[PDB]
Amino acid sequence: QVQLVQSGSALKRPGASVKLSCKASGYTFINYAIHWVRQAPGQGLQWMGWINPNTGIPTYAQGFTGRFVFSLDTSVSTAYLQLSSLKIEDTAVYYCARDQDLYERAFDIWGQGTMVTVS
Amino acid sequence: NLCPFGEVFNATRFASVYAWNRKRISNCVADYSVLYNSASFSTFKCYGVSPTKLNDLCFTNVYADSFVIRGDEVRQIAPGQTGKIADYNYKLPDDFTGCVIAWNSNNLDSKVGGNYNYRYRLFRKSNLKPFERDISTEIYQAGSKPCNGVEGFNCYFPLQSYGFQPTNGVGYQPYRVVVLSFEATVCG
Amino acid sequence: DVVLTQSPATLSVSPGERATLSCRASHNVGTSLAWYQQKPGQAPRLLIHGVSTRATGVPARFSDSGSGTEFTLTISSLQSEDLAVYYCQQYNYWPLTFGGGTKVEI
Ligand SMILES: *[C@@H]1O[C@H](CO)[C@@H](O[C@@H]2O[C@H](CO)[C@@H](O[C@@H]3O[C@H](CO)[C@@H](O)[C@H](O)[C@@H]3O)[C@H](O)[C@H]2NC(C)=O)[C@H](O)[C@H]1NC(C)=O
Repeated sequence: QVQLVQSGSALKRPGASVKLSCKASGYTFINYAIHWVRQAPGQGLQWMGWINPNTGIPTYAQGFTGRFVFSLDTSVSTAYLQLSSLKIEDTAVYYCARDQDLYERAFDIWGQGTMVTVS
Repeated sequence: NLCPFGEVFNATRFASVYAWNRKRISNCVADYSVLYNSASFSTFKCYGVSPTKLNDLCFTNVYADSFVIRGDEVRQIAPGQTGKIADYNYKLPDDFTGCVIAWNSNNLDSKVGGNYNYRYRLFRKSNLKPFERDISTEIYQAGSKPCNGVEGFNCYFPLQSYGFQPTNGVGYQPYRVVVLSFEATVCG
Repeated sequence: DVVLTQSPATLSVSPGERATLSCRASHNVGTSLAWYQQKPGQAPRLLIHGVSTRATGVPARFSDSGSGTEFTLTISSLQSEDLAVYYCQQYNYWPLTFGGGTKVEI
């Protein structure tokens, strides 16, 4: 089974940091890109950015610059995300997604979502 | 009424250099300082106009031509140059106003195993006229007895596929080239 | 960015009639627009990549149409397992932009 397995939930304080892993199993990790999508509760999906497995370059959206840092470890086939300096309005579900193709960026295989609740 | 520079520079799939795209930019307000002060482009050499005074002029029609070439071939996107891109794919005239934007896109156009999506014309009977494209796919010379629609020895297919891999050096890495061509409808 | 607007915000159709879900794009995204299905609680699930290609494991009732700045997702016969929030996503231009979603209700 092709899968993207994420970590568990989180309960942090404002100003803290949380480390969310997204482990890829069932496919060759370097061939396909990893995209991070954030969904606030009672709100639509909202794209954060992506990271290249075979180049290592992260790319961020318009709002998710600064506090949010993507990273990955190629050998154990997983991708991470730094939420440095958590604020109150970051309570959201954070998905990791897999790209169908290089030019067909439709997220065919998703993660399970890590509910980062901050208060 | 901003000019749609954001759908020329942001497109996910650029076109190959043999079938290079072309966009009419007209009847809008163009801000060129946001492209100068972007710190993303490896090449923004401008010919016939200075880039710091680009936000004050007014042009009649603006063409934006986008294609992907090799990294060691962005020098051929220049007025009066010679190569296999300027001869057979994309020729710029000598009296060329408007200018050329290139940035590295190894993050976007490189695939492990070979990204054979972009093709460049390798073999064509004559050099290209300026701002002319040749999307036809027909077999080359037949100096001997004709090809008859079949490839092989001494009959060559004109289009050669680029191979882009992330392990290539800077020069085999894919570069995304945008060629603005100027002349009033497009002001600053 | 390419603002993708979905009308209506919610639609109610009886269990068995055609439901059409419109997604209007700010710019011409070509035919590069994916349709997702987020059932409540689960991850979003890809349905149609571009207007021809359907996903793996998707029912055959889901059909896409339209190109340019007007895209409709048409469910032929609504079941009880197709009650979710459907997001359209363009991928013609960076950054990739999602829609607002359309809560389909019986
Ligand atoms: C193509 O990509 C560029 C770069 O990502 C996009 O430029 C961005 O455009 C948006 C809206 O046009 C800008 O947002 C604006 O920011 C100002 C200042 O924060 C704010 O006052 C406005 O209300 C608006 O939110 C954004 O700053 C700008 N980013 C950069 C780096 O220039 C462009 O929109 C993309 N085009 C398409 C068609 O996707």
